[PDB]
Amino acid sequence: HLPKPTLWAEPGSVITQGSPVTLRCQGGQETQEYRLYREKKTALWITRIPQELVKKGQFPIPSITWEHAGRYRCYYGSDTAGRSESSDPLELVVTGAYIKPTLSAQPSPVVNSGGNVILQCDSQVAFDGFSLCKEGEDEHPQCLNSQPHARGSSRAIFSVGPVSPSRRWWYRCYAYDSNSPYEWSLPSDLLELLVLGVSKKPSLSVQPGPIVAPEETLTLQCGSDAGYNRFVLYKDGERDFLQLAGAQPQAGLSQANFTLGPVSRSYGGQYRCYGAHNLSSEWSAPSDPLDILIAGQFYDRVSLSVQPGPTVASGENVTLLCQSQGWMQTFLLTKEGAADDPWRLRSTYQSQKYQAEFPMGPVTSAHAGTYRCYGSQSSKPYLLTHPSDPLELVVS
Amino acid sequence: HMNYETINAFIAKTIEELEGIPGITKLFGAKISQFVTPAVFRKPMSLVETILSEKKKLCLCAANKNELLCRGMNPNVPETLPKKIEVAVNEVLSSVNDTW
Ligand SMILES: *[C@@H]1O[C@H](CO)[C@@H](O[C@@H]2O[C@H](CO)[C@@H](O)[C@H](O)[C@H]2NC(C)=O)[C@H](O)[C@H]1NC(C)=O
Ligand SMILES: *[C@@H]1O[C@H](CO)[C@@H](O)[C@H](O)[C@H]1NC(C)=O
Ligand SMILES: *[C@@H]1O[C@H](CO)[C@@H](O)[C@H](O)[C@H]1NC(C)=O
Repeated sequence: HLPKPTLWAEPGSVITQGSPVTLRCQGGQETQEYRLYREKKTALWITRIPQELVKKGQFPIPSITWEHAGRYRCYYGSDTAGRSESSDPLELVVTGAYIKPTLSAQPSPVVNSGGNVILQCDSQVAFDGFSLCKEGEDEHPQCLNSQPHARGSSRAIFSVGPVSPSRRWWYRCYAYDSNSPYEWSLPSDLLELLVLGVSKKPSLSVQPGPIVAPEETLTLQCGSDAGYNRFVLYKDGERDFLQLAGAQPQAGLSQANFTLGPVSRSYGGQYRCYGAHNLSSEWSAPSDPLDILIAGQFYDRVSLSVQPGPTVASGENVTLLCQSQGWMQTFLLTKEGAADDPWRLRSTYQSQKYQAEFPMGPVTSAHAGTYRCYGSQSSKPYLLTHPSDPLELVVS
Repeated sequence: HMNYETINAFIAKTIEELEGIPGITKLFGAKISQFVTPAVFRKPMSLVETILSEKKKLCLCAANKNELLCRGMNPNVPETLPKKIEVAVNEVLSSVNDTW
């Protein structure tokens, strides 16, 4: 009837190959009696441990290999007494055996507070075992695994539970063969989720503008009056979010920017920005989306004209006409230095070409500058033709 | 000692141990049994080089290029397969050679 012992591992249960570990047993304040045993397959290493260390409930592994991996339990038995019942199991896992899997959140790593997310673990080669581990700084790994609903033998799915902004969520996943289930692959790269709050949304801008050509460089900018000191940028479809270096807030005024280039087709997409305060780990509601479009992606060239003319006095009816010989689903009109979104119109087939008329109505001095139009096809959505030659509007 | 129970127990336990090494069953299939014979009892660590040279050969076959032992292993760490065969054979040998 002796209190059962406790079995734990310094520094942890999930260790990389080669790294040290020490399995530790503790039962009451007494000693001089300890025993450790693997389940199913005896572990000989245990026999080779000094009797001075066993008495202290210490079973160290200088360099861990798959030969040490397995489930351990512990127990202590005196002379006159019989012995204590076996400790709760300790699953000693050895990582780095195989090529790392791929971890991703479906549909996005951006989760609303209280929401759930699917985390997908993917492997090149087939595996009948996958395990997902939660990581924390102050915390030790917390794994969970799946062989049932671990589909196609090359992918496993896990439904992360209620996400709270009460902690930083870090995840890695592992792949393994069930003929050695304590010998895991190399870990997948860390996955961090962005948990959301309802906090004032920031504003997302781009310099020089949203329509950008290949080999150019852009600067994505975030800002608030809400006094955020941290900013995050996230492009739809991406595995990860980008955490930009946040400035120090003035009159709540803060701005963070990211300068990327060369631009490629890959840059094209819908982007959102999020702010947070130094204390909070509950991000803001997203900025309105920003679509970055990639110029010069089609064989087709476009033309931009005006009806009346390039020079016209205030109040007159002015209409800009964008047109192409090749089929285009939509036409896009932009002005040099225009914080507003480009004007997108469905195409029309007139005079043996495809066009779109952008009516301005009566002219002001705001209604004057440098216009360029673009061709688009929905098949390639964040793509554009080269710009039309610039058209200059000069008002009297 | 080299008698019927032990020769037989060595052969099955070795095959079982080899089929227990992750990757072997998928790559080697039913042919694995053919590598363990009373002859192997006489030279057991010979299994290490005979299975390795067959695996190397099997990994060239177009159909096996997405198999674990062929491209699933972490390249930047020394190959487990030779040690796993060496441990398997020695463990079986102990279990079998300790008749009493
Ligand atoms: C300037 O004049 C009028 C407004 O006074 C406009 O003309 C109309 O434009 C629409 C465009 O969808 C057409 O469907 C109408 O048929 C036009 N009106 C008439 C009575 O035909 C327009 O804003 C300007 N006109 C042009 C030609 O650009
Ligand atoms: C990017 O932000 C910094 C201040 O954080 C500053 O240089 C400027 O506002 C931005 N850069 C450009 C090129 O506008
Ligand atoms: C958050 O806190 C630090 C102090 O630890 C302070 O210097 C600054 O306001 C913030 N730093 C960062 C990196 O956000």
